[PDB]
Amino acid sequence: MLDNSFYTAEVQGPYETASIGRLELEEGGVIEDCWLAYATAGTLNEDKSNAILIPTWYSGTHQTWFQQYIGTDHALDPSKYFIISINQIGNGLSVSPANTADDSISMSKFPNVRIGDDVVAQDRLLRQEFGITELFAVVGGSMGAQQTYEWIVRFPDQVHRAAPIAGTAKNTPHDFIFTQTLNETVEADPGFNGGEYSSHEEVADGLRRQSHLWAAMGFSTEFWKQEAWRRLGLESKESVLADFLDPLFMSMDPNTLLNNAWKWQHGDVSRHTGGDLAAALGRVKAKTFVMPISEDMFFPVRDCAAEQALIPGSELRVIEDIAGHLGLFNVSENYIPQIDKNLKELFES
Amino acid sequence: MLDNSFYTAEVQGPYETASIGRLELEEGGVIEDCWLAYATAGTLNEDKSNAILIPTWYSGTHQTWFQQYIGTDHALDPSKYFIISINQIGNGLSVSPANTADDSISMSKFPNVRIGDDVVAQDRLLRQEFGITELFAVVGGSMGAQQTYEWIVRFPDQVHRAAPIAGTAKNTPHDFIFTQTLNETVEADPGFNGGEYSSHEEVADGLRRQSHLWAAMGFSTEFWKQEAWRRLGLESKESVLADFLDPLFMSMDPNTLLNNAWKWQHGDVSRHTGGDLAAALGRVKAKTFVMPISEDMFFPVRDCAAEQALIPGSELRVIEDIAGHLGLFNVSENYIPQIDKNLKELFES
Repeated sequence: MLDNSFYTAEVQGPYETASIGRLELEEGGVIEDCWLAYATAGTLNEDKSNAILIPTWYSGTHQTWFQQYIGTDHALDPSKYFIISINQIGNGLSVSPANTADDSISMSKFPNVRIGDDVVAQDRLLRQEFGITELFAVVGGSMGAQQTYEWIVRFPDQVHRAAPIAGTAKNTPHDFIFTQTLNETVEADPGFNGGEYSSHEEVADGLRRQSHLWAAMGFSTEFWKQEAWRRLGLESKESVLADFLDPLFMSMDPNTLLNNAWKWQHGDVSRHTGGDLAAALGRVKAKTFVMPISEDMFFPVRDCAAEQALIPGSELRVIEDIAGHLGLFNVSENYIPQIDKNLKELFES
Repeated sequence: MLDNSFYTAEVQGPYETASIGRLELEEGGVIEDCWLAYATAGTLNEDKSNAILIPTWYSGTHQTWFQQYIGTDHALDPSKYFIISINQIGNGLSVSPANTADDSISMSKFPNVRIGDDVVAQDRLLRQEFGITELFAVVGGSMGAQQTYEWIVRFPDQVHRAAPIAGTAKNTPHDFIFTQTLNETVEADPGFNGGEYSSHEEVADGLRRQSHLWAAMGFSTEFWKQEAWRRLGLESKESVLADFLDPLFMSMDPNTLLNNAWKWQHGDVSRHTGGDLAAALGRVKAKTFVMPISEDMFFPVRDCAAEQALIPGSELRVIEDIAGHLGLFNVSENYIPQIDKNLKELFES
């Protein structure tokens, strides 16, 4: 069990942690004491029908959602809905390699968690702590979109609306390759010590290298060419890395990243139908708005549009953002307005 | 001076090496004995007017051109033209960090060579060895396209036709960032030893990591999603790396790669006009066919099309290839046919 000031309430914002008990993973592993970290906003109504679930994405928590997406002047209105965000397993806030009390699964002994394991865990938490059996809507970005797809496919009758933003239901081979390069440069750091490091500050070089890898793929060529980072109040291109991206990733836990990266690499909702993705997404009953980002480099529109054509009664709402995938951080002026417009229309139907 | 069987005539094909003497570089450095490696095909006519120059690209030599692009049944016909390919400085075949006899510039002491330095060197070789003062055409890919742009801007009256394939005239900030990640993972290898290694086999891990970085950026999402590597006779996605890309890069010299990577990072033909790219490309007198690859991830059409709109009398001929940038290796069925069609039309006018 390590100490990282980044993974605290003082940084990520207020949140609670409840345990759902023994969780048997699909890959074989077992988490004896599986506890999740969640944050809520708003009041659950009488018949518990205004609940909205928000899964976190890679290298992220609930913080971004509560400080960019959630508000009374937004679609995700805590005045109308009970908005709950549950952190991924091993994401650093929930039960993770570098914070678990269990010695059998501590650090490099932490098991492999699939997206399906998260959704199973989330459903258990929602029932146990709030008695929620149906969700008004499920909204998530990147890996959160993967969990969104898993939710509406695994528990079709438990979700009314879905908003998978910038993410696919079945991971494409290119996504795997890219994610592999992310893991390699981190494992390349000798300070990593095969997952048995004493501090995340020892793997500082590897974390910084991954940061640069995100600068290359997580944005767009036009983002850099037009210097769109200027509206963020940054001086130069190099300042974008050294004063923003690099400090961010260097503050994170390598084991946590590697864990969620694996989860990301094996996202596949077609596991429920023996591989037939068309048959899997055919199960979808929820009203779905597939919302990719226009300039998303590793989650391109064509990939998302292909899946959207398999989801019955769904619509494709492309979000125009020059910042590409990392536009999820709300670094563009017109990003949130587009998000709110589409989500409001989704919440109306 | 090291020994690498990869950088030999037995692998890259037959070639000659001549010295152009003292070469003072723009960055300040000096190469006392500057010798280049070149390969030729065809016969130079009476008035020396059928010469075609082909600069090499990153991590490459003349081999690909002579085994994919050049032939009697191709546009680059050695029956009509004297086709000469001159290897970049420090590319492994020409005077390089790991083959120079000069101790003052050996290995990690090797100076910084710009694209402009290559073109100056190439012009000297062409005059010294063949008395060529004008070129029928200049054709190059990637960094070869950069040298193509430099040629038609620096020596406007010495080039009649130009075919910059999949490359820009002025390096965009995104290209710099991507190239930086390539250099980092190589320098991350402890076996690299700050450029003072005894064998390229010591930096095997870093070279392999760069290979994977190319698999992520050098192709396209559709290339992997449609498994276009099957026509190459490869079994699986993993086989594409382990049995093709990884062995290729692991066979190369780290210092050579780092040198050409720097050169790539500082490609700027607007240096001749104080930064005004529009004014620089305005100097172009040669008939130019800007030919980007449709799915090129880090040399996208929009970037190339922007430059093409500044070159007077030029045309834009986009090459349709799912393989993206690495389509230059002729891994697609319809690649060379497109290349030959456009080049023939260029050679006609």
